[PDB]
Amino acid sequence: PKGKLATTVSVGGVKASVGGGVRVTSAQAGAGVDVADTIAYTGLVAGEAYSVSGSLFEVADGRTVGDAIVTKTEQFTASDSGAGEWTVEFGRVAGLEPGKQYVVFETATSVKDLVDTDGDDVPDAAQVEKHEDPNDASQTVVVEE
Ligand SMILES: [Ca+2]
Repeated sequence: PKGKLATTVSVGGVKASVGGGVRVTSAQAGAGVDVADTIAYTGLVAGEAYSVSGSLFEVADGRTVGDAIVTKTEQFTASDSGAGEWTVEFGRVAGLEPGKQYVVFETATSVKDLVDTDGDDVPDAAQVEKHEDPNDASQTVVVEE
């Protein structure tokens, strides 16, 4: 099993655009904003449960800065095809700062062992797929100054 995650962050129901992120006003940041993330997954094991942890990180100069602003973990089930979409809802996120940018990272970890890593034909490790791209605009929230 070898899969891929793609992510698209959403704020106030606005999806980050492929080349544009999603913008929030300084006042909205101060009030708190509802953040969600849609994970497009492929090559997961059909019908299997995955523990998905998402983090929102401050990003500057192409790196995450400090500990995540928020983290959320929940369980999802993979579609019958092993490909599909899951939506993580972070709730209202506070403390995003004017003029700063934030990025969503996601990691999916199968509840069951599904990967043979030593070659004895027995599954010994979870399938783990992750999307942790600090420069991915589709995962990026930008707060106006
Ligand atoms: Ca093995």
